[PDB]
Amino acid sequence: QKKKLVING
Amino acid sequence: KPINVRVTTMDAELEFAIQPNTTGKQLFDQVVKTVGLREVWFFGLQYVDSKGYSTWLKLNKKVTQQDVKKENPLQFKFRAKFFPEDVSEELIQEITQRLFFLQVKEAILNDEIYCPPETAVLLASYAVQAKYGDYNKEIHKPGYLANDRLLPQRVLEQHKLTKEQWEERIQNWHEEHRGMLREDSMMEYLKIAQDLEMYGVNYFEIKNKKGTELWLGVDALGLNIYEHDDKLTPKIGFPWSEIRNISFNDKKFVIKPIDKKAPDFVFYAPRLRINKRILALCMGNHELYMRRRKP
Repeated sequence: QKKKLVING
Repeated sequence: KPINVRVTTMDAELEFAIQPNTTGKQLFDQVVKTVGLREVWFFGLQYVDSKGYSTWLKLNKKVTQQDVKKENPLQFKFRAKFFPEDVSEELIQEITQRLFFLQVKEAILNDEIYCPPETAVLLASYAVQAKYGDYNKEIHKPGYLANDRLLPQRVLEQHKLTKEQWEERIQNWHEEHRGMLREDSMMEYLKIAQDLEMYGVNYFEIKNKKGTELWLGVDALGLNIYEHDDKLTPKIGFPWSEIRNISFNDKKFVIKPIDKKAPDFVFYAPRLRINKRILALCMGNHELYMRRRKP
């Protein structure tokens, strides 16, 4: 599977 | 047609019956309502699936739609999934302090969290004060701790003292805590335990691009990479503030640093189930991290 998680920016 | 379920906290056994379309959140809410827990953001429900794998219950999905081991009643463990950056400023309720105290003490006693012998004695000291209250020479006569498990096995094995001798050291500290309230004793235990290197860290076996075996640590403050034979001191740290984003592709795990110079960091997990678990702990931990700031 593909999953992303934004923490900052 | 009701569905019977049993939920066990560190010191209680709860019996509920849910409907077919009950969500994890609804079950969860019934649990915290029953024990009067208001500091709910740290907790979750653990269950075992048909394949015998421990899993956290998804609160947004129906209970019946999560492959919980078939049985009557269904079995769940209510436990803290997340840890406060500091117990002092986050755990106000006695129920909450008690649940963390018991869960952490269990992990320390099972050698889950490494603890120096000296610290194990001090920790045991607060647990005794919490359990027995003030030391009373008239009632707490020598041997009063003979039936209590107070130190982790590792500590007992590295130092060949007899149980009587360990108890003697524990008692001396116990006497010094007179006047300390049960709840305050539990918090002192936690203040000490929370400074242990392995406290509040979720470790996962991983490998880097060179196939080297390492451990991925996920905690309240971000992620850390540990060498396979040393889970105390990080090889490298990835505080939330240094992390741009985090993503995973099946077994691949990537950490894009905010920094311009620093390149990305790739790590490989054995199973997709592991990466999903990691991402979930990363999401939950970061979320609570930000609530401590803005929300």
